Amino acid sequence: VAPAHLEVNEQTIPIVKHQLVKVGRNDKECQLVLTNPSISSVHCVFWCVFFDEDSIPMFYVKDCSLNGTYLNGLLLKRDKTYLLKHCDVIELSTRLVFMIND
Repeated sequence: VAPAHLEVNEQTIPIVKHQLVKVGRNDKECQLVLTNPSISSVHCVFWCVFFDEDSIPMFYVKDCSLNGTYLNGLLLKRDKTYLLKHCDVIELSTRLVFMIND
């Protein structure tokens, strides 16, 4: 049971400590590979932070794409960190649902 995972709309992608989870078209670099030609090579990235091992983790997404990433229907500002909440929906310009287990 990973701290959190992405449901892809299938397969789930875990989000664990000390890992940058990359979503994109480049199978040489991304943990979740999406083949739509309007998805960037690395499109958006997911990670988590623990202050200590007893901390409740916090989870983040950041867009780094050409065409944009949407969070609950709202366009993200490119390169800016956004705090995630359980069941947030990430749509790539494909639906990813962010689920917290921790």
